[PDB]
Amino acid sequence: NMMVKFAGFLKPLKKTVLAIFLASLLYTALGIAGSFYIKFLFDDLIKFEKLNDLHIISAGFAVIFLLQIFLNYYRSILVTKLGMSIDKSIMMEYYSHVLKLPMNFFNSRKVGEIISRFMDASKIRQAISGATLTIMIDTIMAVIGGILLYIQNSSLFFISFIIILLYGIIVTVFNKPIQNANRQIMEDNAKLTSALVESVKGIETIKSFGAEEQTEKSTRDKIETVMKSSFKEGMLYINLSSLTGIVAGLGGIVILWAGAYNVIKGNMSGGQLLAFNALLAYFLTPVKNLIDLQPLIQTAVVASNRLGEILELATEKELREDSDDFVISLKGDIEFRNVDFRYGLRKPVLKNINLTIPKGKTVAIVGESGSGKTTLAKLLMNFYSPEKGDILINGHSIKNISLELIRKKIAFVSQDVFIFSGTVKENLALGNENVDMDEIIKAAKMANAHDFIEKLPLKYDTFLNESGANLSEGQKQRLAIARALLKKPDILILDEATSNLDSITENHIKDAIYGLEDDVTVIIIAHRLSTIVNLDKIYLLKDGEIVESGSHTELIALKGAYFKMWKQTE
Amino acid sequence: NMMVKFAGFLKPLKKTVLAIFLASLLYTALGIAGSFYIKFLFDDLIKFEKLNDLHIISAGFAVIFLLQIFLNYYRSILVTKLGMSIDKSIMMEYYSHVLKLPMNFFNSRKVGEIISRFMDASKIRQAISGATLTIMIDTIMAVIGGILLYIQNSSLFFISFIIILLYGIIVTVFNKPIQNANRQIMEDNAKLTSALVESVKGIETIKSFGAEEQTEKSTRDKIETVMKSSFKEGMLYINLSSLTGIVAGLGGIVILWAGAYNVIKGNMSGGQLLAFNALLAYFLTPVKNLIDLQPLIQTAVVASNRLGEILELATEKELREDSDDFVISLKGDIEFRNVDFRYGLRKPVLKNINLTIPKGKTVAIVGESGSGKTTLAKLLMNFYSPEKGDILINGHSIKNISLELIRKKIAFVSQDVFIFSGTVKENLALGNENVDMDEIIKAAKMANAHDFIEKLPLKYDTFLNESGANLSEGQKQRLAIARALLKKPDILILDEATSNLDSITENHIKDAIYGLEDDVTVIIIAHRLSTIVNLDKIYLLKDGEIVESGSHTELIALKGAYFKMWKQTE
Ligand SMILES: Nc1ncnc2c1ncn2[C@@H]1O[C@H](COP(=O)(O)OP(=O)(O)O)[C@@H](O)[C@H]1O
Ligand SMILES: Nc1ncnc2c1ncn2[C@@H]1O[C@H](COP(=O)(O)OP(=O)(O)O)[C@@H](O)[C@H]1O
Ligand SMILES: [Mg+2]
Ligand SMILES: [Mg+2]
Repeated sequence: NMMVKFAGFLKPLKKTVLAIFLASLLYTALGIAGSFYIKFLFDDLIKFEKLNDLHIISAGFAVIFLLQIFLNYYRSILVTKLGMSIDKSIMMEYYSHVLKLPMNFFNSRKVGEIISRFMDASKIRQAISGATLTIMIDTIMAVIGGILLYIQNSSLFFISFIIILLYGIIVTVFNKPIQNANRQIMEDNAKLTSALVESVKGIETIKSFGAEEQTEKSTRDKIETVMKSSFKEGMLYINLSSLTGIVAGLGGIVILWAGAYNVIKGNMSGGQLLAFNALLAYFLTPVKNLIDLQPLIQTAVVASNRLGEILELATEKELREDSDDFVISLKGDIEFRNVDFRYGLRKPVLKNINLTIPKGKTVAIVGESGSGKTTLAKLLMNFYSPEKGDILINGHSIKNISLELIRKKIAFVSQDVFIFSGTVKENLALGNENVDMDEIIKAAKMANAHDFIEKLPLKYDTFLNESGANLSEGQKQRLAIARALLKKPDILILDEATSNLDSITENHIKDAIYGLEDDVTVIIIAHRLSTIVNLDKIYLLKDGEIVESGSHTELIALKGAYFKMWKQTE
Repeated sequence: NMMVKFAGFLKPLKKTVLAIFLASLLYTALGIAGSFYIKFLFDDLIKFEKLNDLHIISAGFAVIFLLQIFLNYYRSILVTKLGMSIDKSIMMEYYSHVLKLPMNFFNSRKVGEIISRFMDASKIRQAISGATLTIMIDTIMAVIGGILLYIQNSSLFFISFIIILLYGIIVTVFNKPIQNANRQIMEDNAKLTSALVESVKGIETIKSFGAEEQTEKSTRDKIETVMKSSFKEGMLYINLSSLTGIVAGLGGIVILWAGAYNVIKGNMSGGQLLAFNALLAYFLTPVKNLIDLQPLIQTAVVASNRLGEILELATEKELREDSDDFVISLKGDIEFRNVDFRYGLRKPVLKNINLTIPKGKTVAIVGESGSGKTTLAKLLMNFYSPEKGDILINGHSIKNISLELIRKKIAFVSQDVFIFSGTVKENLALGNENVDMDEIIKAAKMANAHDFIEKLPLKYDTFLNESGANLSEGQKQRLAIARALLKKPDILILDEATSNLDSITENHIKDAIYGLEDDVTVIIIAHRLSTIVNLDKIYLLKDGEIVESGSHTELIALKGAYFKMWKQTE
């Protein structure tokens, strides 16, 4: 899974990989050659009292070490570049995938959890970094060191092998619980982050009710739990570090003891013993360094696994059934047939809805709060799929239509309006892009928005903050209408789009609505019944079920729920 | 400033530090014996071929090393405990302070930057992180190892001194740009995470308009900027590590060269040279290991500075003047006297407000969207201070009253209702640690919310997820009204709280308001304009000016702007 993903990123880049591998051979060879300095020092130069040869040999070994450092520098640069490319690919893929998940995923999870999942990729960046990724390369290169040590002294070789076996045993034994603890601490920190975002969002309410002390007391338990998980995870490192330190240091003492015994037995002389001890830094220290990074590597593995959970979720388009290519325009009659829907496993929201919106007409959806009108709009726009029944457009199931066409021919003006940080030109031309300014200004004029935008500085270029508060509530709601009309939708849905506008702007928008292009279906969802008295048909929702349908004239003519609503409200 | 905070948190733990210092002191003393071990190996045992002495001495030094490991383990446990305590103290202090910050702070800065600073405080956790402090502890005691080096030899000690000087020079020279690069990368990452948060928040609109690629492209650009900064930091680290490797390796080889020259001259025995070389692991290796972890303290320093940037900001209470203690009840005449307010030198939102609310009456403020009604309400609750004029309650300036009293006797029902994750009982009792169950049920019945609470699976215990996604808008408004009523305030402000309610619930609410103690002033900010006919006084707000004021019949008789609105909306 993730292993295949990493391999795929490495397929295009081979020259760097070949150079990285080949440069490591020179580095290890130079280090091995430079190890013998102490042997040459304690067998010939010191014993025979040679001075000039001492200087020459020292200069040569210093030169060798300089070349070794230069090779290490080159390899480090290449490794850093490779790791950066891989990290960029990983982050880009994760974001591109998370932006295409179904809506129920966003409903189920919280913002903080998704944020924490994303930014945990920084842990992966640390592991793939050049300084770390060098260490494993040395571990693969330790085979040459092992062969050389076996060639030097066979008896001493079966003393470092045992050390590596002990290292591996410790590594597995602490590999399991360390992974468990890192997963636990990541989950706990994700829980902490989510409650912090909620605290920031509702800062106004918290301040108004004086609940700062209560909120910080609530955050204690999450901070305390994070500290407990860290401390429990802390001792797993100390135990690992101490057990490794037992093997590493005591292994050196044992090796020195065995070498002294061999020298006393007249086997290899002291110089070869010192050479063996020094050369051991290219067979054990690379392994010892790698084991010391197991805490950091385990963190990256858990972070990647957590990212893997999201990437395994099927996208919105993947779930969709094969799309019929014979449909290009959503022109016709929108029909609901026994549609039932429930937000998860709770009580049903819509119960046996049967609708028939005539082609190129304006219809109305009215009802009390929480009666499923916005849910009907979302179902028509296919954010959620109906549990039972189907939605037909011109006699064709909405399931058998490409998702892009549905989301491009249908415009939504939600109950709220979301404004992205950028110029007003960018916000108006969201998604469409590459559109003539003549079209944008025409849409803004059509929505009675060209005036207030003209007064503010920079015209269609002023900067807007995240959910720009410098724009009034009515101003933002005018942008959404202009944005919807900008795409020339085939079906227009207005969800409380006339709630914060004066009579003049409402009349202007109505006049624009009655004459966009003709034969365009317009669905208006509103609570003020007075504004909706001049439409073709009106549907009344009563707790997820239509009760009476028709125009305004006959709906008041027959006495019922609509008549009571009209009389009470006016 | 920050370093003083660290010192203040170690004052209680006097005994713990002493144990770490004493245990650390014996650690280095036990660890020095390895040098004497190699000296004895290559000076006496090998030369004279003693076997039993070899075995005995090897066992003794193995025991010495075991004691050293045990002391290191105990010290590491203590260090981890201390680090966890300090970390917890710092992080909670920051969270509390950021919760106490003024309101205008949250308007300028997006949530993304704040959360980014919060979770970049994790690098301080990664920096202390137990074992890291042991390296500084060894470094500060590397002096005692160094002192005997001068006794053992002079020239080699001077060469090691030169090595230390080169370390220090390199550390400073690369210290400065490392801080620069770390600050740059943190800023870029904060921008990236803010963009991600903004993208996730408006996922519905992005999907509706098909703006996935544009958001994806912007995120790609932000990621590229982040990783360009990261690449610069990586090259800086590579250069640092390569220079440190040069100096360390040349230092080791020069130690060997000078020691060999001394041995040839007969200054010291070869065993003494080996002891000196192996003892450098307690004078230089602690220093080099500390320098290797420079990209862990500089990152921590930058993170701490970024947190202190927020911590230096004055809290809401600090900016307030000497609060009068003789005011306990916010009952009287609310008067606005030439109040002028602007949202950060942008434009005059309210100009010369001259308003007076009679004591214990119900007064409604009406106007077009963006006129500044919510701004008036927020001004009355000291979220912002007017740049000109003053607000008086019973003849006393509002800025001269205690902040806690102001926000405890004034209830605000915002246009958007915020529901915190948890039980319904928790949300209804926000701000009050506990009052009673009779009061809560009375308020819920008063606000007509008790009926739909009972229908829930767990009455007053149902778990509301995030922002009450399982609750309708009307239900959320009813909960907010009940929560405001439960406070039992002196001034009640309704900011279009009746927009989503139906006829019967609104009638119940308005009957409940009339049932108050006749001393609770009620301010009703409404947009419907038909919910005002039965109110004491009406203020018409236009372009931040009170143009018309009076009773409903009086205002209609005036045939002014209010009359136009009344005849247009009805
Ligand atoms: N994400 C969700 N999770 C659970 N329930 C939901 C969700 N969205 C809507 N509902 C339920 O659907 C019903 C109708 O909601 P909605 O259509 O948004 O408001 P309205 O009916 O006023 O347009 C509400 O009672 C609400 O409880
Ligand atoms: N946080 C803010 N930052 C900048 N400008 C703001 C902010 N909040 C409101 N404004 C501006 O001040 C005015 C206040 O209008 P507002 O009180 O929201 O009207 P209403 O009371 O009808 O909602 C708006 O025109 C808006 O542009
Ligand atoms: Mg709705
Ligand atoms: Mg308002």
